Amino acid sequence: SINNVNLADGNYVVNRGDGWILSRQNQNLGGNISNNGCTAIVGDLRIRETATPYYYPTASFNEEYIKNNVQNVFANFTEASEIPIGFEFSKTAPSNKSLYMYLQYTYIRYEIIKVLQNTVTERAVLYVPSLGYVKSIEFNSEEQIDKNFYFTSQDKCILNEKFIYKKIDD
Amino acid sequence: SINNVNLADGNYVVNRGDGWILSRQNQNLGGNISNNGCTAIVGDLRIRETATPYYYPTASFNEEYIKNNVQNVFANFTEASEIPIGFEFSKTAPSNKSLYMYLQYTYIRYEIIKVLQNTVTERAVLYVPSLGYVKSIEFNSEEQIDKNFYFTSQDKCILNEKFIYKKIDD
Amino acid sequence: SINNVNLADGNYVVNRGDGWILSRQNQNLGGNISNNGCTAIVGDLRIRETATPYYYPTASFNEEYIKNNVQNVFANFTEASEIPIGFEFSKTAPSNKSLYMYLQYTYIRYEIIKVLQNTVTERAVLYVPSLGYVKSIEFNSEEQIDKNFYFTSQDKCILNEKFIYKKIDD
Amino acid sequence: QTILPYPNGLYVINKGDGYMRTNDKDLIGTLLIESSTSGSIIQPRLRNTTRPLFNTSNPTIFSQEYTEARLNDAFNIQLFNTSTTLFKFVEEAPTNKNISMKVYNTYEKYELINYQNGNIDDKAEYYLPSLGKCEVSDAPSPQAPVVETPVDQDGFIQTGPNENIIVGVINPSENIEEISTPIPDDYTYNIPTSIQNNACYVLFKVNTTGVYKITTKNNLPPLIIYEAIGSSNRNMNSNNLSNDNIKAIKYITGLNRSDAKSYLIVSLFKDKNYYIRIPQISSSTTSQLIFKRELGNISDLADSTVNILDNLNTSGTHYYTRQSPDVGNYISYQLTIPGDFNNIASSIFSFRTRNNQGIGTLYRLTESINGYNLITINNYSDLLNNVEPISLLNGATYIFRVKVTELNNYNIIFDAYRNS
Amino acid sequence: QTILPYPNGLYVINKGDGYMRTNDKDLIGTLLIESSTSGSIIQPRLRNTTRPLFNTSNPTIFSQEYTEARLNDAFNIQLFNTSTTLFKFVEEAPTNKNISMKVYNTYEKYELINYQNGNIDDKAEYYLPSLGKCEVSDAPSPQAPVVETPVDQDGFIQTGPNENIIVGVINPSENIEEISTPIPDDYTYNIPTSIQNNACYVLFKVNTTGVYKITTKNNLPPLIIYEAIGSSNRNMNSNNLSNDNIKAIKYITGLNRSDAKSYLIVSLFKDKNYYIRIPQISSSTTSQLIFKRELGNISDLADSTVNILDNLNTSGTHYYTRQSPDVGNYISYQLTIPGDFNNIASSIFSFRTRNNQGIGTLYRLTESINGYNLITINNYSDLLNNVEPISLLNGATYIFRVKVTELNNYNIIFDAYRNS
Amino acid sequence: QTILPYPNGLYVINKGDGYMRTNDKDLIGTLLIESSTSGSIIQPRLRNTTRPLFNTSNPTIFSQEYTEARLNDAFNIQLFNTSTTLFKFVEEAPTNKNISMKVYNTYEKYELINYQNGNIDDKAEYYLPSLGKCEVSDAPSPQAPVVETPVDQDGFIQTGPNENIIVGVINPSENIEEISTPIPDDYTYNIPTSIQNNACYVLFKVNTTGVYKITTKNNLPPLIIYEAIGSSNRNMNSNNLSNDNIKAIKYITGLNRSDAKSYLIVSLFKDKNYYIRIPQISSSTTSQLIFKRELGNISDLADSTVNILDNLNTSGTHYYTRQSPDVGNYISYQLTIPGDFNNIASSIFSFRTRNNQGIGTLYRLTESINGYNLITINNYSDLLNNVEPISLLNGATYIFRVKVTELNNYNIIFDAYRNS
Ligand SMILES: CC(=O)N[C@@H]1[C@@H](O)[C@H](O[C@@H]2O[C@H](CO)[C@H](O)[C@H](O[C@]3(C(=O)O)C[C@H](O)[C@@H](NC(C)=O)[C@H]([C@H](O)[C@H](O)CO)O3)[C@H]2O)[C@@H](CO)O[C@H]1O
Ligand SMILES: CC(=O)N[C@@H]1[C@@H](O)[C@H](O[C@@H]2O[C@H](CO)[C@H](O)[C@H](O[C@]3(C(=O)O)C[C@H](O)[C@@H](NC(C)=O)[C@H]([C@H](O)[C@H](O)CO)O3)[C@H]2O)[C@@H](CO)O[C@H]1O
Ligand SMILES: CC(=O)N[C@@H]1[C@@H](O)[C@H](O[C@@H]2O[C@H](CO)[C@H](O)[C@H](O[C@]3(C(=O)O)C[C@H](O)[C@@H](NC(C)=O)[C@H]([C@H](O)[C@H](O)CO)O3)[C@H]2O)[C@@H](CO)O[C@H]1O
Repeated sequence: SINNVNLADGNYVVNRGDGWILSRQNQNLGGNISNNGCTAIVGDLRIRETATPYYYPTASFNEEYIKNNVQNVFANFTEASEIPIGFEFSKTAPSNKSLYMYLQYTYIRYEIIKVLQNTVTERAVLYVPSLGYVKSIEFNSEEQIDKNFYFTSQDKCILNEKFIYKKIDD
Repeated sequence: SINNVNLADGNYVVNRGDGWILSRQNQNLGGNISNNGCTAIVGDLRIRETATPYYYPTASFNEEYIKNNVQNVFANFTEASEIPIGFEFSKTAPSNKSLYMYLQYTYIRYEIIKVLQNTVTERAVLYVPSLGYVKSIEFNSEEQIDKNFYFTSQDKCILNEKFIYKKIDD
Repeated sequence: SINNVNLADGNYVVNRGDGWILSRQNQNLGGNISNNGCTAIVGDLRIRETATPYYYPTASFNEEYIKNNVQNVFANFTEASEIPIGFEFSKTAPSNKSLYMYLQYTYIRYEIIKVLQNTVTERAVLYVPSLGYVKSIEFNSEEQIDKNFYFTSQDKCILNEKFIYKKIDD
Repeated sequence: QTILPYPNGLYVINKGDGYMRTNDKDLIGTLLIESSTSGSIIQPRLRNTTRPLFNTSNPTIFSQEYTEARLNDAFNIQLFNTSTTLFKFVEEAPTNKNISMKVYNTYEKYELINYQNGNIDDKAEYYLPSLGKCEVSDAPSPQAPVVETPVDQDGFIQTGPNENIIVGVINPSENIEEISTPIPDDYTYNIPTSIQNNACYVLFKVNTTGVYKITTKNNLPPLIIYEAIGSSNRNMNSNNLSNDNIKAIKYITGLNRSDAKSYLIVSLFKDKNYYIRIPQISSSTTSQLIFKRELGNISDLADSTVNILDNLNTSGTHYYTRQSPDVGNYISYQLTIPGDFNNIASSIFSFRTRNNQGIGTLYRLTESINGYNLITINNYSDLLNNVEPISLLNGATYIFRVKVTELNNYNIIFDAYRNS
Repeated sequence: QTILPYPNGLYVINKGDGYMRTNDKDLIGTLLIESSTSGSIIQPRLRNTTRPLFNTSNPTIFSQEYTEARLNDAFNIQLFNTSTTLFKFVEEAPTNKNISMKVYNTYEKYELINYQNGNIDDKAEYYLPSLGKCEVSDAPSPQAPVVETPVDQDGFIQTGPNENIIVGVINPSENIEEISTPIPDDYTYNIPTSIQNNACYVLFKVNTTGVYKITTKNNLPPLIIYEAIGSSNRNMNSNNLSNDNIKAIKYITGLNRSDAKSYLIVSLFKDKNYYIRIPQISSSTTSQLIFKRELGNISDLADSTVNILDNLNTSGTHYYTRQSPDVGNYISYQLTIPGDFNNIASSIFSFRTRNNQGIGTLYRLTESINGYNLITINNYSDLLNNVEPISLLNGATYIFRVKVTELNNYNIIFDAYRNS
Repeated sequence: QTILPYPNGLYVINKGDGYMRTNDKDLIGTLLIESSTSGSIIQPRLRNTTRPLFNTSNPTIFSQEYTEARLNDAFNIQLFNTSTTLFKFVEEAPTNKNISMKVYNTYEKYELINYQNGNIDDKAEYYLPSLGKCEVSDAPSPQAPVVETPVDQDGFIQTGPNENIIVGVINPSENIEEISTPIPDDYTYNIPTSIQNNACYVLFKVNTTGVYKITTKNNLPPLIIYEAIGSSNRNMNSNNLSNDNIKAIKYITGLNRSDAKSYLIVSLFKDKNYYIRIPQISSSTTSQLIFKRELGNISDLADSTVNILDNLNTSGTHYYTRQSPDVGNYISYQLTIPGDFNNIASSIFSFRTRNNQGIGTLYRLTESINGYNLITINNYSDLLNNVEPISLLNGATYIFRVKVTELNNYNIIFDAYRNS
């Protein structure tokens, strides 16, 4: 399953990759509607004030342990957070149809795992605010939409998941 | 004429429509010049500080009466005014010619009318700052220009005029 | 040479033209890298705070003498400096190649010359911050680059040099 | 106005995007874009303020702050009246004509309801500020004749694509209990005395993925089970249940009806967290919660409330009113035929339903030292009109599974008609 | 240096956009845009400050603040030294060459003048900060030989399209009187004693659209009438004149010359507001303003000053110097032939003009209980060279209408040459 | 790890742009751009703060502030930890696929080194914040199998184009002397007593462009000359040297070796400023700096250190180790043949080099009342393997010029082999 790793016994810090979207937060930022060849644009600014990290600590790994161990091997998100970064998406609505696009934040998934016998015994999780992602759909008041378009029930990555590790010491 | 309405006797609040430009204010914001295939862009921000309403009260209808009655049926421009909104226009100058475009604010015309015998007896007028409109013209130091291009002597609507009413009570 | 002018004896203020880049400051602002058809954009804001003038006074012509005499005939850069102005450049990287562009400030070269016998005896120089200029180059980790692309050893003008004068009085 | 196949409690319904008020009350502006020109309207967030719209049927309890709290439990919305999210529209007019560009502010409509026994007793509507709507069309003629038109009725119209996403939230007035250790194959939980004062939820996770039978030692009161949405694949501890205070719950199966003697059979995955809602036990005798992993095709009932049928030793109709599962879902009934057991002794039965239509499956429940086992006796492609009788061995136990195919009413009526 | 066919007073002239100073004093910067690259220069208004340029011939009266006040009366300009209006230029260079992009700040030139008897006695120039100018061209060669060039003369050059829009403003030093009630078919206004100290304006509106005769009871002093620009279709009250304090005025017709005995015939629309400027009446005898709606083809004189000719009972030339109307506009003359009336008795006349050219129309004024009536006696396609005589019935009254076709001089000279 | 053909001192090396840390430590973010959609990542400088990276081998002396000061002397960089320069990337995805857009922060790597006798004794690396890097590619599959991959080693990788620009700076611990007046054809400078305590630089300019011989009156110590980069065509005064405090210096020619008895022959332009570095003269006897403009083909040695060879009156090898010029540059040797002068009397010689390869030119130095004059005796296209002997007139003086064609070692060894 998801706990079978081919690593010696110990504690590791893993970069699960950029591109993670969180469960059911799909439409928290709102959606945009346009039509007849109009171009629609949505963007943001992950200013430290807004974009805040999501911690999921365990007994062996508390918030601090997770942070320091992540910012030590990978991008120091605490420093980076002081410098505003923007991103936008644009799409042109079809000639005689309506377009709907909604935006949501993406994240980098970091994990702190306790390995024992090539199996994960404990797992802490951190989601560091990254940028954003938009989903579009053409429509009319007549179309029924697959509700999975609007809702994500389990955290997932819109890119390819990763597993870049480094055994923790001390 | 302009005072013949097919409405029962009473006081009404009317939405004359968006797209109104005011008399002789044509070039108050200035104009832009470009040439040889260059793209020219002009825009603004109707920040409450600038974009201010134009009231034309009568005896039966004072400023307050006009405002409250308008913001009650139609868009509450007093609240909206706290949130900055921008708009821009762009146009590409011709290959070997000069382009001139000037900008001016557009408005929504609201009216408070006193009807009696299918005729307007009294009429109050409100112009709520909307967005903007630009006029272009190609030229050279040799061309004479129709002066109506630069000057509007009577308030008018660049879109189709409207007449959306609601009888006032009390 | 560069000191032979066809002017009567006296002191003149000369506009050597816009478009001057300074010696070895080529990459002070940094460079930008992109690839595979991506569009790259770099810009700035010569806000008074940053963009500061470069004075090269002589005995006969001190800083003040240079400024007042320049702002008297040509653009008053001291006033203009209070109003922020921006500029940008964009370029699309080639389909399967890398693009590198770096930005540097441009200037207007002003001179205060002492003429005697159709020859410059003394010369003061002022560089007023103008806008900016970008240089691009396509590349790969294999290409060797002409180092003159990265370094300018002697002040020069990227446009055509000028010589617009006016004899100073008093 | 349709049926809501859910248990009593609180639900937050995302009713869609693109909502705006009538009479252009949300019109930002209109641009007249002349031919060979481009126009643009922008919400640059030079100010992060936004103005949410709120409407409630009970200001005391369902206050705006309360509703916002629910919305947070359901979708985890952080910002309600601020935004740093920009939206802009750009349109170029053709060379032949003029274009009209209208832009409106919009809202996502979130509905908060207190759902009780197929009824909504409380309700609030929260309009979350959205990212606008832009309408472009051929510019109207400045000469177009003006038509006196009366203002529309005050209200909202939906502009975005059809959407109706239901999310249940933990009832904030009912406490949460927690079984710290991942439950093994067998487990008994003693229901705290607090249960005498109000219902509670019991948060837990199973150590081993599989099917489970869950119930109170007397099959009363009925239990309801939920999944903690998004709980899977986050923090984990083999020897301990990591909490995420996830208040968003997905109804699996269960009922509220008082006399629904029953037990649950559901498929549970170890990487997820679940909630069992135990109703208020108004008694001084300690109740229990028994968990048991089941091996075998008892899993055929996977995610279903097995209702034990009583008062069978009579003739004729035997109705059982229960909250109907949603189309596609199950609801089961267990029958121990009146009389003693000797193969030959039988009784004639005719299974039927009355409100909702569905597909039936009759199983013969059997025992083994390897757990249970179901033997398919027959299948029914029409329960609402079934007349086919079946003879069942007296003293034997059968389980009838119903898959709802048509949700006409809140309750599904099961009729175990006895012919002899 | 051309003729200004307007009455004495203040005028604000929009002389066009694109004005900038010489020697690149308004150059923002130049971008060298290499091939296959795009360049852009922006005025983002990160600071709203702008720097207007001012120039006056009389700092005491025509101060900058005063001039700004006039500009406000004329075009209603609100902001003089601030702007939130952005302007940006974008240019892509071709694949084959390099482009040079120059951007300059610009100004709209507003001219304020005190116009007195065909002469400008005071003048100020206000340069309103505009939205720039951008020049793109093939990038010059870095090797292009440098040419010693002397700086140009200090000053302004016009870069925008040709424009010259004249707008008159109420003289701020002359008070405004107001006839509150819409004037009916007949109305007499008593000129307040303040008229002894300086000219005044009388603001009013007619209850019924039509042609009107307006004058002082002795056809002296001459009157001038204006239209309040933009006054139509705003606030209105059938029983009252709604004011808009509109100080922008459009000259209809009227004269300043002291001895121009006359009355006005103009077309007035009820939805508009008008201003009649009454000159300073240096006398202790109360003057009056008589209004009378006219029915009939007297409207042929629509918008015209009807000058009553005196000292006709002589022979030869009879010159009358008056301020010339603009090309396309009218100016009339009324003649009551010397002698008593008996059809047969006549006198020979030759109508002619001297400074400006025009088209003449001779009318025979007649009376009826249904108002007046004009009978066309003859038309003239050349007044500056007319020699054709005409015999007019003595004791009868004729009106000669002149339509200016050529404005060569400030004054138009009318000659009612008497042959007998 | 290659040879650095430069004299002792400080150098700032721009090692290129596009530097970033491993393990995505500089990753700003990734956008998944769906087909027919455009994505963009922006550094808008809403905050001007930037974070430079620093690394030194000697924190005491080569502190960050010190290194920054050097970088300022070399490239005149003003802002080290702030920027108002924006960078943005835009990419549209095709209609057929999805694009992945990754953006990273980057740095320009500036290397500060204390170079002593072909060795780096101190070193610091300053990573100046740059304008980013953007990688676009086909979006990876969300299903792509995850591969356990160990983190890379902590460090930097170069992403930009190859670059290595060396710039020398005035050693800040060695004082600067200045010859105020443009030196005429002949000039002698008395070296201040400060020279006893440490080396100094003498800033000057020549009044007339041409070739010059520069040296100490005993051809000891050796001198080094530099050009003040960017000093040409700025402020100027015919009667005075205008200073620009330019600390960026371009090595022309010269050596550090203690016993390199010599003088310099270089081409100097009046519009430029130069620096002569005089080593520390540990003596109480005042030294001098003699300047002399040379007319004639002595200019053939243009920009070269002429090393005077000693101890020639022996047989066999005569090695002379000197710091090697860079490929393409010169280094000369002067020979006065042992013995008295009478045309016929000669000695056989074989010129050769040992570490680096080059092209040799043998000149016969002659005197005239019109200056010097060189007569080419022979040329050598291979010095590292030359065996061809040459007979030189005893008591005569010859100059051998070497043009380096191959830089294999820090030092170039010259061998004036005597055959007889
Ligand atoms: C004011 C008040 O307390 N309300 C009562 C109300 O409870 C009562 O309703 C009946 O309540 C009994 C439980 O005591 C049953 O629930 C009855 O419903 C049925 C059903 O539809 O399921 C009737 C059915 O006939 C029964 N089936 C059999 C085989 O007997 C089932 C069955 O007992 C249960 O489902 C348990 O398995 O119950 C329900 O009508 C009404 C009486 O109508 O009176 C109110 O005052
Ligand atoms: C210092 C001073 O006061 N100025 C006088 C100046 O007024 C005067 O000019 C003459 O003034 C009389 C009015 O009193 C007329 O306006 C004269 O002009 C004419 C005209 O051109 O219109 C002359 C013409 O011959 C007259 N026509 C006839 C038929 O008589 C008309 C006519 O009277 C009026 O138009 C009224 O209908 O007036 C004008 O020259 C001069 C004398 O030249 O002296 C100054 O000192
Ligand atoms: C601890 C200490 O003081 N160091 C000495 C070290 O100086 C010395 O090295 C020798 O030093 C002499 C100078 O006194 C020369 O520089 C020697 O180098 C050569 C050279 O390679 O150029 C040797 C060569 O044979 C010489 N050529 C001739 C024709 O004699 C030249 C020549 O004298 C100079 O170039 C001047 O023109 O010098 C160098 O080896 C060593 C002894 O090996 O001892 C250390 O302790």
